[PDB]
Amino acid sequence: PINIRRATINDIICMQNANLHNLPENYMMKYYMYHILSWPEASFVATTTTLDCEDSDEQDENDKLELTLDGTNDGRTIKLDPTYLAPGEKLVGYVLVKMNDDPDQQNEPPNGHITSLSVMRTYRRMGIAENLMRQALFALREVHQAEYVSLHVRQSNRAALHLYRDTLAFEVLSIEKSYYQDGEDAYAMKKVLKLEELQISNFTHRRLKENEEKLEDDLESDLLEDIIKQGVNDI
Amino acid sequence: LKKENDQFLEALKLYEGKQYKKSLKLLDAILKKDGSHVDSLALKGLDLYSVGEKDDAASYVANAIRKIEGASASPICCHVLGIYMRNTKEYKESIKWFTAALNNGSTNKQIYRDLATLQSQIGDFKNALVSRKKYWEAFLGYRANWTSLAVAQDVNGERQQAINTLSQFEKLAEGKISDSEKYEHSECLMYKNDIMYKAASDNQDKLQNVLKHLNDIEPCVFDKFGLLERKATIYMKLGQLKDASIVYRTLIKRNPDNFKYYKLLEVSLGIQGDNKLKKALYGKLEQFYPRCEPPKFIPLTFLQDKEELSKKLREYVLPQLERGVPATFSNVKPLYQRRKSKVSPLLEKIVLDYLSGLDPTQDPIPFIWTNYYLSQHFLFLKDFPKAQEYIDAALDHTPTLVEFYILKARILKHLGLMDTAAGILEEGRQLDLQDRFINCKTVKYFLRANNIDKAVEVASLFTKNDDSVNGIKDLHLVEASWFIVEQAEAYYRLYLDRKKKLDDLASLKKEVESDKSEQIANDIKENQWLVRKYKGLALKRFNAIPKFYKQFEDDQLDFHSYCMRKGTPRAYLEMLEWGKALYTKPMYVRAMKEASKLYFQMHDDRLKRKSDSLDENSDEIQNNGQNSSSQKKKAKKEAAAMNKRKETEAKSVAAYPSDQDNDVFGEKLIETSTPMEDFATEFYNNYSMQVREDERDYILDFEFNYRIGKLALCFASLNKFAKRFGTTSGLFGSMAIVLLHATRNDTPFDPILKKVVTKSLEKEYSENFPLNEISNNSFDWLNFYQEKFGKNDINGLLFLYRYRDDVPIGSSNLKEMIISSLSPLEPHSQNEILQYYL
Repeated sequence: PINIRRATINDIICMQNANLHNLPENYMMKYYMYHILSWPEASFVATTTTLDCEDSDEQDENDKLELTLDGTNDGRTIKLDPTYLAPGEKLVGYVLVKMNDDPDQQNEPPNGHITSLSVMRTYRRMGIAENLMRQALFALREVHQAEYVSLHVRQSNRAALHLYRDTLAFEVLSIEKSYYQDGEDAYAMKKVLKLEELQISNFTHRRLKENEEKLEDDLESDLLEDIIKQGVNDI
Repeated sequence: LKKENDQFLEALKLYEGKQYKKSLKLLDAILKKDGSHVDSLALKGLDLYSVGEKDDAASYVANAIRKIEGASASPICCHVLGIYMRNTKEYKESIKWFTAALNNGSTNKQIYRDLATLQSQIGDFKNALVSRKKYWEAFLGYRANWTSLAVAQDVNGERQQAINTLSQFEKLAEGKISDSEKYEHSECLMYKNDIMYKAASDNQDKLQNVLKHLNDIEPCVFDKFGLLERKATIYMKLGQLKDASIVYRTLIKRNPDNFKYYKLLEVSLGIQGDNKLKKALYGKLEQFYPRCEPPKFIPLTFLQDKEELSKKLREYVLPQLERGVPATFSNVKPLYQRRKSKVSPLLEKIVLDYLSGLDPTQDPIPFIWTNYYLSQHFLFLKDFPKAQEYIDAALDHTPTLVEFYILKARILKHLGLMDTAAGILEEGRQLDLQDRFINCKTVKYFLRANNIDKAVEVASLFTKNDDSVNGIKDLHLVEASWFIVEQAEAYYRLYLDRKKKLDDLASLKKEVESDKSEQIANDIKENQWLVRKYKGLALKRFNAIPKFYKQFEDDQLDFHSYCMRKGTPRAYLEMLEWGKALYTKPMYVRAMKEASKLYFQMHDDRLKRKSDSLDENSDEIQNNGQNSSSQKKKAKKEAAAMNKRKETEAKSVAAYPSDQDNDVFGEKLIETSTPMEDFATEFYNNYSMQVREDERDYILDFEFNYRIGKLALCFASLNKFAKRFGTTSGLFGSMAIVLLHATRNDTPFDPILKKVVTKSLEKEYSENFPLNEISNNSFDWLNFYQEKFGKNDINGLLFLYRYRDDVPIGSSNLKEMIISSLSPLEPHSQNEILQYYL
């Protein structure tokens, strides 16, 4: 599955491996270490999660299961795979975000700068990069008080274009000629960020018909009513 | 001593700025008049090391060190020597020189901060605390000093002292904080909370005070995720369940896509015993987040009814098959690792019933996604013909998907067809040349297909090509690992195939008229030379991943000061944990195991070919001599051609610069003096000093301690393995048999160690293995092993076959048993074991 969390350092090496399977412009270890130790409340990761699911039991029980060698015997180690992070957890993508710190002789306010967003191509088209970008923007707006955001995009990559300009709905600022190593033109996009528009609770539904019922989370609700065992609404 | 000191003081400003040639000229002019100047030599060494030279710089530094008797000179020389040692990966000498400089009389307190970094790399915190205290008492106008003091007092043990220091600092600087210094302050607050966590323990009053402080600082702390996490932890450590549930619901509202928050809420609510409560909770939460995945995946783990489970699986797979996601099988990947004969039949039936109502023209996308899911499910169930049929139907329906080619290559690899898989995957990759993941997969599958040249040619495309014909240098500069690991395995396989090739060639031994194998030998000799050169290059490339990790650990120099200047103590602790856990990676363990295997094989075959056979004069002749046919000119031309070919080959496989490493051919690594000593002082001490408890490879430790004369470590590792992973494993019995055969008086070792190991075995395991059958040559250990642990274990049989020369328990019977026991596995593994492991 997909599990969003904060980009930890104990896996940045593996994160670099994801770069080796994503953007050609790689970076050294110093770059990732600086960007992970300077502003850790911005860069996020998306991994997998494997938990229990009827251990042993009796209904069609079988002690010769896989479970990455964790059921019966077969020792208990980690599988030889650089993409794994834990016995039952592997990273599928991440997003690295930095803040403006270089001097520009113009008194620049604290703004958001999307450094990179790399997700495995085999694990896409199901809400990963969009959620990562939304969480990063929300965290920046809530902690660092980012006035706006500015990033870069390519041209032949239609997926990134549909994700930024169409899905996330970002505004194009300028066009940079020959910015990468291959000499390909890029589009620098900029959008003013706000606080009452980047809430996650306001984006719980993907599409709607015309006038539905958008239910959110108010105060208490799960600890109300009564016991679901012999009540009126008990199945 | 009068004018030389003045010239040194006037030239020091050149090193202080951005000048090197002007300082080197002055140093040369000074040395031309007096060569016994320690300061000039110490400065020239660092100047030559900072421009590119290494040999001359090291020579000048060694000369300056030799020209020093006592510890009474100028502090500038000691400071330069400390800088040089810090730049040459020397921490102890740098600390010693800085301490000797500070003990003489230096009015620069910043030098102390340098020590506060240097010891921070070696873990020496006893003196680091005093250094931090001195550097804090020296300058009282920077928050970095307070942060460093707090970190030093927290890591050591002065928790109350750190709390009091932080409170005093916040009281003295209450209101004098700028805007940009707010966030950092918040971070510091969080760090103080962490300190309060160390003061939490299980006391009620302490937890209440921590909760009150957190609620008071909440309007000031900018970080909300960690704040709410700590609040929920405090609520769980107390007894308030409603407040903890509210905090977890707020966390879910902030980020619903998180399995950890859902599991923590399930633990807090205390409804893990009843299934209906959790079912109703997840059914109510699904209406709040219809676009998420955990709220639809977690409920598939505690369902008992068959109809309800089938309905939930159908409602979970219908949107994924309708929208079409390239991870549907992934969405059921962990479940298949825990369920099988109970869940997979229902899923297969649902998928078949859904496919029976589709159409190849009306709904082509759901059709191809259903075909892909069926192929994945059958590949997971050890099926191959039906999976190939489905993937062929999918390619005939829509041949414009890379995932289909990837699955076909994976199936062909599992069926032992590596070359065909590589060909299909290259053909599919040629369809769109813009993705790097498919390129890496193609390179890996070509490396697994005994095709290295084509793999390198394919990889040399997206890499930066400047001072090299290919992109090997670029792959080494982007800090790679998997590529080197996959290429070294191919080199090892190609080197091992030559053993069987030479065995098959020598089995004939010129039987009757067999002039074909005698008249044709130059090509075979050239092939053997190339294989040996590539095997040496593989060992050379192996000496990179540990070097890369050492470089990563050493690059943390400026971080010790940056984490204190910027104000990230939590990031500093995370970096410390990362540096401590660097030596706990699976790729590192795999590379270390491969290097150990290579070193042991080199030791074995070197000791075998050292004193064996006879007539060295008739064997050390080699070629380069055709009697009366101009042997000198022929040998000269052959050597010239060999050098001309080797130069081009080294330029093609160029990875390391010429001025940084001269051992390009790798002839010095394969013929070292003490391989075990080097492996222990370079690859074993770090893993021995930085390792946990449950995560420890005992097989590698046993193999390393076997051929050194220390059996107590072997016995301790065996006992720990038997206590942790039980005693019902074939590896335990194999190691016990190996140890019992090693403790025999026939093997030349230490009788005292053998006797104490025998006593320990008789005291511990007295009713497990017969310890009185070492004198009977008719007792078969293979029969006893297959009666107790059985022959179904593969690792034990592989270990026994690897260690069969010292343990005489047969050979042909063991090979036949291994062949008979390998049948209930995968064909590719069986083929690999029969080709290389057997």
